[PDB]
Amino acid sequence: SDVYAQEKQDFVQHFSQIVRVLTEGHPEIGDAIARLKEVLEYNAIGGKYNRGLTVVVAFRELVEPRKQDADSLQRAWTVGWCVELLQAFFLVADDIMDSSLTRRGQICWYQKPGVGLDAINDANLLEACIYRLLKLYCREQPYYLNLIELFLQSSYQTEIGQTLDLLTAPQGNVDLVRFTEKRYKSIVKYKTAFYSFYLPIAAAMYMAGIDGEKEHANAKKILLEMGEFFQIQDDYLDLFGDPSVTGKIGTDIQDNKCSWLVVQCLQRATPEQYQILKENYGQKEAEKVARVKALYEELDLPAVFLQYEEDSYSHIMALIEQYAAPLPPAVFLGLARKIYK
Amino acid sequence: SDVYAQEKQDFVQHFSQIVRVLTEGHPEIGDAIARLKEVLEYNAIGGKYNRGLTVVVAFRELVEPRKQDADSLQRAWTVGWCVELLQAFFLVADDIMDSSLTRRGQICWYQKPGVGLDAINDANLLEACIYRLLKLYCREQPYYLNLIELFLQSSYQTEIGQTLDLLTAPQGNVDLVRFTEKRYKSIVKYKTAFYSFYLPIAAAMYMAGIDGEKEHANAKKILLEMGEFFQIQDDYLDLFGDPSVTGKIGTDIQDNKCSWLVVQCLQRATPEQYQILKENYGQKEAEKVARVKALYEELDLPAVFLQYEEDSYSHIMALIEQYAAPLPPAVFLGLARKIYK
Ligand SMILES: Cc1ccc(-c2cc3c(N[C@@H](Cc4cccc(F)c4)P(=O)(O)O)ncnc3s2)cc1Cl
Ligand SMILES: Cc1ccc(-c2cc3c(N[C@@H](Cc4cccc(F)c4)P(=O)(O)O)ncnc3s2)cc1Cl
Ligand SMILES: [Cl-]
Ligand SMILES: [Cl-]
Ligand SMILES: [Cl-]
Ligand SMILES: [Cl-]
Repeated sequence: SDVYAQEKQDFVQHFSQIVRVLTEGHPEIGDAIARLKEVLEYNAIGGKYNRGLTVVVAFRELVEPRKQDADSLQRAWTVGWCVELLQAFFLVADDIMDSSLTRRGQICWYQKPGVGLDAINDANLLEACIYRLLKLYCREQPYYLNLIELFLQSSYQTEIGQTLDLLTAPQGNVDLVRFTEKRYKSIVKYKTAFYSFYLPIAAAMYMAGIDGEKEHANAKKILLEMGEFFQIQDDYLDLFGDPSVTGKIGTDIQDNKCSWLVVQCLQRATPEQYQILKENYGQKEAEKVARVKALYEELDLPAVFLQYEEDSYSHIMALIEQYAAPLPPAVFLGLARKIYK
Repeated sequence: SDVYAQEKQDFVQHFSQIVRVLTEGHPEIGDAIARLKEVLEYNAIGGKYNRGLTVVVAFRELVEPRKQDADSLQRAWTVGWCVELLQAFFLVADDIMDSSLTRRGQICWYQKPGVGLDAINDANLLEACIYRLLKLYCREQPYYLNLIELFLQSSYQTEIGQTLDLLTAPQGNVDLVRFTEKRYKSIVKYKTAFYSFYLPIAAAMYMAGIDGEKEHANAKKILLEMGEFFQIQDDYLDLFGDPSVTGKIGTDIQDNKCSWLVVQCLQRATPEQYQILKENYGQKEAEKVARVKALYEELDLPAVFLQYEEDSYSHIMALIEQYAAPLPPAVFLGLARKIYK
């Protein structure tokens, strides 16, 4: 808690250097490069950097300390920042698609005067910056191609999950029949879990010389399952999370989201309850949102969640027991600690 | 003309197989994959396939015929289609950013009922498909990493050029002071020339085992210069091209575009003419567009263009003379033939 959040400070320090090298004898693109700088400064800074940091922490846990020279650690910081750029790319584009107003407390980049739909290009640049950074810092390393493929695959999985989410939850289309458990698991796995949990550990593994298919598959089984719980808790806190403790106030119900809650509610609802949901879900009427929350409450979804979090915790510890070796279980336990608070 | 347009038929034939392999034991993403199929069918088909085809023609010219087996030609078709996907990605996103209505004769993908801003994700998928295809067909080839880097770099150059264009030509901002020759050359080089002319020949070169830095630099010098002329002629035809001969009718003036014409007009205009341009450029008033065309005409810009096309043709032939070897000059002359019509 005090040692993990020290490591956070150095992470954010490295950002200036990330930006410097991404923004260098080509005079008349200078103006585009200055715009690239604003995009990076506004969109890559101001999160909690959990994904990026995971690359750094894991790399330190997986390498023998007498192969951790200044250049080694530099590359770990940089590939951490690559994960944060991938995420910035997804967020900027996602906020346009959903018509969001704010992000990380502030006006979404695309809503800023003079940006608008130009944010589409800006997001594309954020994505491109990943591969410039990999080239600049890792091109001579034996894991180079492995990291390129990892990021590309992570992008594809995320885009695919996003497609599935958009089909499943059209804004302005009350359709609870799309909102099944199988479909919810599928969205979370592709859209969130691969890039948030598998990507950063996998990156660290490759940087450490652990490139085995089986080892990667073992780590993935643990990490996708943590990803699933992360999102489910995220859906629960959207509506039941003390809002001064989380940051946010939730709009999942308004937004016709395929949330963990609605899925559970629909497995439990009578025909009558189905209709209260059907009349009220995915509307912005405060009163219509009241009566969904109330339905969820009457059905003891908070209790169902707590039961789920307990079960999920034993399942995760079992998976770690079974699939962590020959990585140190600490690699996985550090992540479990941050999400099963 | 009859032999080049035969080779076009086989190109488009291969498309079905492209789509088949991109759309395969993961049941519950099936719906996303069906959406991927529509995106590909609507946006990758219906151009003239000049960029993709250039990969195939060049590959055939650069390889010894007794290393051109069925698998070899398969990979050339596929990397051709990769160039067409990159272009589909850029077009779909560009039409959103510019608020275009039609493309290749039909309603732009994003303007279609139920798509809208979801087209941002769809465009991202088109981009992703490139690297799936490279992996599926080229992962065992020694040029694999070279092609990945080439496409990534081509994407970055294009995005950068797009940034510069957006800064230079804000819709709803009469600013002729941004519209210099240096800035115009710079936009065309990054936004158009690298991916339209350098990318497909470079791809063919790598597939042929020609990976030399110097050879690539030599080919680039010819190909960027052809790219520049292509765009300049494109700007001329927007306004002076018989519209039944081109396909289109032009909206460069309306659109506050940094066209070759406005740049030239501004090097030639008196203070008085500057004001007619300043009052009339980048407005949708038919009469205001009349009076720009008329200014261009009074300044003999059609004559200036024809002089430019002649000069450009000698310059291109000189560059080919000087920089083509040891590639067959036919590689470059085939391209010159298609654009200096
Ligand atoms: C690998 C990894 C990737 C992402 C995270 C994240 C944690 C987190 C986050 N953590 C909160 C707790 C939390 C919020 C939502 C779901 C959850 F499981 C835990 P906090 O400890 O910042 O108050 N809040 C918002 N977004 C994220 S993303 C954590 C990890 Cl270990
Ligand atoms: C490598 C390469 C890449 C792109 C092309 C293109 C030709 C072309 C194109 N060609 C017309 C001619 C033309 C149009 C605009 C500029 C120009 F130089 C030539 P056509 O022969 O289809 O009537 N029209 C619209 N877009 C494109 S893109 C041609 C080549 Cl050789
Ligand atoms: Cl080193
Ligand atoms: Cl997977
Ligand atoms: Cl073979
Ligand atoms: Cl270059």
